[PDB]
Amino acid sequence: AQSVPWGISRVQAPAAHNRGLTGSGVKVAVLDTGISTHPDLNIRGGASFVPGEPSTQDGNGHGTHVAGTIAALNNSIGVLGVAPSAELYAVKVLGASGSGSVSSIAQGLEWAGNNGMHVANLSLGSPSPSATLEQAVNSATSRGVLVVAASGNSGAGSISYPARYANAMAVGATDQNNNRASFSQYGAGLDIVAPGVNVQSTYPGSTYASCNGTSMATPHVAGAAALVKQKNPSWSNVQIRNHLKNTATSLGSTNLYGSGLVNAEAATR
Ligand SMILES: *Cc1ccc(-c2ccc(C)cn2)nc1
Ligand SMILES: [Ca+2]
Repeated sequence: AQSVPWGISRVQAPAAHNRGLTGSGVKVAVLDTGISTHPDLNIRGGASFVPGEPSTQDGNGHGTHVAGTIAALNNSIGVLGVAPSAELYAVKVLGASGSGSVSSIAQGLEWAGNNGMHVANLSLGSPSPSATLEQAVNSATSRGVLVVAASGNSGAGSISYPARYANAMAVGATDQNNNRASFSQYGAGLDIVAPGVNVQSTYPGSTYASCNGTSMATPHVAGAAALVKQKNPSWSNVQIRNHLKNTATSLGSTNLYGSGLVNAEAATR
């Protein structure tokens, strides 16, 4: 039996699916701890930039969880992603510890721009800027990648890098009441929000687990971007980002929420 995590319903992905929009033909890179083989995921390819972890399999869990929110398969098992037919790529930039470097992350972004990715999900960040990372965000953007990044979990009224950069789409987290999750960073540069509390997704060991974080919000938006791209194949990264923002539901505060709650039904109408 398959069940639909609450956040998938909250972003109105099933309405898009009913219109035949699933993310088919859209390439989405998950720049994370890897993605493990799982019966509810279809991993097309990828690369590792973590020395000593030459495989793209996930030794942490976080990247597999993020991947399932984007693209868990629509079938009779497990869960269901926002964009269940997205073409998923495992771009390992963080090790099994959950840590990486700005160089590794930059290499993953360069890979995304050299391999035709439409969307890159970066459920990662840090309070400090990085020239290395910024250059790579800008380069990937110039190659047509929509970079979607988590605002961070410190609870502060400023957001992490790379989400803070103009060429990243910064995603904060909401709860079941459509309030900002207490940990979700907000403020200048925040673009949009999505569910990030009690998010069930795929997890290594061929199982499922629930997590909290702006890391869980981000892939809802990455998946929504893939739905928009399937509907509008000619559109650029900027056009997709703008349309997601323009069709988001206001949550009553730009400071806190950016454009508001992503809405895949309104974005694919
Ligand atoms: C510091 C830290 C620890 C754990 C995580 C995490 C693990 C697993 C899942 C599903 C979500 N988040 N993030 C940051
Ligand atoms: Ca499934």
